[PDB]
Amino acid sequence: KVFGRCELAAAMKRHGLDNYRGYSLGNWVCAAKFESNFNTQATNRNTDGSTDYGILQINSRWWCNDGRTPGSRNLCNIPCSALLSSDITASVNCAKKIVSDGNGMNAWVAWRNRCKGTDVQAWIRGCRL
Ligand code: NA
Repeated sequence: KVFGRCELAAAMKRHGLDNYRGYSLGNWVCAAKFESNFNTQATNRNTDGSTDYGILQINSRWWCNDGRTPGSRNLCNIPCSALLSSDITASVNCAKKIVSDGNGMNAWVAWRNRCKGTDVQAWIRGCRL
């Protein structure tokens, strides 16, 4: 599913992301935009052989099982296919683990390069929240 901006904000808020580990809701929407274009089915293969999946481009080396990533962990205890669904639950609950890990939202490179330090409340402006 390709979300609308405010539709995703609302969904993110419903799953408890607004101010999760202190990151305002706009940070999460911004990260989603630039990681996936709001497209739950987004997949991208990396040079190391891991793949990143879903709206929040969660990585196979550490967080989900895809069967083709050697020596990898599955720290979210999910098949990576769970991360492509129109229901964002598994993506959100895995992302809560990731942001907890110690580097905060810096884990999402596109957050660090395109959202960190910017006016991220613009991402939620206009929405009925
Ligand atoms: Na894995």
